[PDB]
This record gives sequence, structure tokens and C-alpha cells, in this order.
Amino acid sequence: DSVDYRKKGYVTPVKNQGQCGSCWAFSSVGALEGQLKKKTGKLLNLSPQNLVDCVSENDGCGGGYMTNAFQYVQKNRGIDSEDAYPYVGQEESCMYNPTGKAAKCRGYREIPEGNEKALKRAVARVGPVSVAIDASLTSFQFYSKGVYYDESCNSDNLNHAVLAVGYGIQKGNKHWIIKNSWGENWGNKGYILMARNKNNACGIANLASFPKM
Ligand SMILES: CC(=O)N[C@H]1[C@H](O[C@H]2[C@H](O)[C@@H](O)[C@H](O[C@@H]3[C@@H](NC(C)=O)[C@H](O[C@H]4[C@H](O)[C@@H](O)[C@H](O[C@@H]5[C@@H](NC(C)=O)[C@H](O[C@H]6[C@H](O)[C@@H](O)[C@H](O)O[C@@H]6C(=O)O)O[C@H](CO)[C@@H]5OS(=O)(=O)O)O[C@@H]4C(=O)O)O[C@H](CO)[C@@H]3OS(=O)(=O)O)O[C@@H]2C(=O)O)O[C@H](CO)[C@H](OS(=O)(=O)O)[C@@H]1O
Repeated sequence: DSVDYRKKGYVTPVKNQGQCGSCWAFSSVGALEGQLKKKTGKLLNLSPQNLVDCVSENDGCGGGYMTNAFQYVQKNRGIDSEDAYPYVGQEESCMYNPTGKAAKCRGYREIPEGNEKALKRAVARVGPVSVAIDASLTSFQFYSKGVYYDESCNSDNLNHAVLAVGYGIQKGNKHWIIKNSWGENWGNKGYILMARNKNNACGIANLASFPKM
């Protein structure tokens, strides 16, 4: 079927990570943002800077994993709102403040590696799923429209994290609907349609996860 969590209110506006390699932190908050609305009914901007600064399990603006993000939130007994811990585009010391807490997490759940059907089901039943992809290519950077496909995409080269907010079909072409963190001027108002069931293009289902809540 077709699912688009943007239309269910499950998705906040597109943010801009800037030069910082904090894509993992935006992906993570995005899956969290969606699960919080699922549980509470309210939609709130969560705080990537919290993750960047405080997930020692990761490398800040030098990269990191989504899972360690989810794991931090659980162990930490929460994550701040954007407003209480605003993004500033650079690593700093952890300034997590329990008074600013907006969301919680019971750990995470991992999609079986490279299984796009498994990713489909999880997106439908759960909500927005955090994924990692090959976003190195010139075609990705200059994406504007359509179902993104590049014959040179490397599934074993996961360099960028994003959020699968849905899936669909355009003109017979199956896709994943993907929220990125390069601002509303990149791509299609910050989003990209990426090829679905085309042999796990760009490693779309290689590193997919969502937080339990
Ligand atoms: C009362 C009513 O309204 N009836 C309608 C009628 O209906 C619809 C119904 O409304 C829909 O909800 C339904 O939706 C599909 C959904 N299928 C079903 C039946 O719900 C499909 O789902 C998944 C399912 O969730 C999952 O459990 C199943 O998985 C098991 C599988 N698991 C994994 C991890 O793979 C398991 O794995 C095996 C491996 O496969 C092996 O390789 C390995 O060796 O072993 C493992 C293992 O054992 O562990 O295997 C199991 C069994 O072997 C399961 O697999 S199974 O599915 O083959 O059984 O996988 C399902 C899948 O297909 O992936 O998801 C779909 C979309 O994601 C649909 O969901 S939905 O669209 O969101 O709803 O479909 C029903 C239907 O169409 O029949 O519809 C009628 C007419 O169409 C009437 O409607 S109408 O007349 O009113 O229009 C009627 O009213």
C-alpha cells in the first residue's frame, strides 16, 4: 500500500545540519519525533545537539550510529527538546538538562539487514524509520525530482543517515520517501524519493532502525 507519515502529522519540518556530520542525530530525533507523536499525540522538535554533545558512544560531528543514539536516550532516561537544547552546528560538552526533557525511549529495534520488505512492514506498522545510505554521488547532491536511482550507488558504503517517512509508487516506480537534513533548499523541499525494491539501492535497508517507546 502507500504510506506517508507527513500526512499523518508524524513529521517535523526539514532541518539543516550545516557542516557538522550530525546526520545521524537528525535521523535519530526524527524517528523519535514520530514515535512521540504516536504515543502522546503531540508533535515536538527534538534536540540533535543533545545527541551530538552527549552520545560518547559516537563521534559528534564526525559521525555516529542511530542505535547508540537510541541507546543513549534510554540509559539517560530522556532527550531534550530542540528549544531547551538548541542546535549550534558544532560539538560541545554535554549540557543535557532533565528539566527540558521532551521524549523517552526503551531502546531500539533493528531491521534485518538488506531486507526491503522488512523495512516496508516496519515503516507501515511503526512509523518513520531511521536508515543509512550511500549519499556520496553527484546525482544525490543535485537531486531535484523523481525516483532517485544511480547505477553507481554503493550499498556497502553507508555514509549518510536519514529518515524514511514513508513509501509509495510514482508512475509505476516504487520508492521510499526520505527526509534529509540539508535544509529545505536541497532536493525536493528537503526530501528525496529513493528507489524501492531495486536491489537495496544505496544500502537503504542495510542499516535501518527505530526506537521503542
Ligand atoms: C477482515 C478484512 O478486512 N478482510 C479483508 C481482506 O483482508 C486484507 C486485510 O484487510 C489486510 O490487513 C491484509 O494485509 C496485508 C498483510 N497481510 C495480512 C494477511 O495481514 C501483509 O503482511 C505481512 C504480515 O504482517 C506478516 O506477519 C507476514 O509474515 C510472516 C513471515 N515473517 C517474516 C519475518 O517474513 C514468516 O517468515 C518466514 C519466512 O518467510 C521464511 O522464508 C522462513 O524460512 O521462515 C520464516 C518464519 O517462519 O519465521 O512467514 C509467515 C508464514 O510463512 C508469515 O508470512 S506470510 O505473510 O506468507 O503468511 O508477512 C506478510 C507480508 O505479506 O509481508 O502486509 C501487507 C502490506 O504490508 C498487507 O497489509 S495492509 O495492506 O497494510 O493491510 O491483507 C488482507 C487480504 O488482502 O487478504 O481483503 C479482502 C479483499 O482484498 C476483503 O477486503 S474488501 O473486500 O473489503 O476490499 C476483506 O474485507
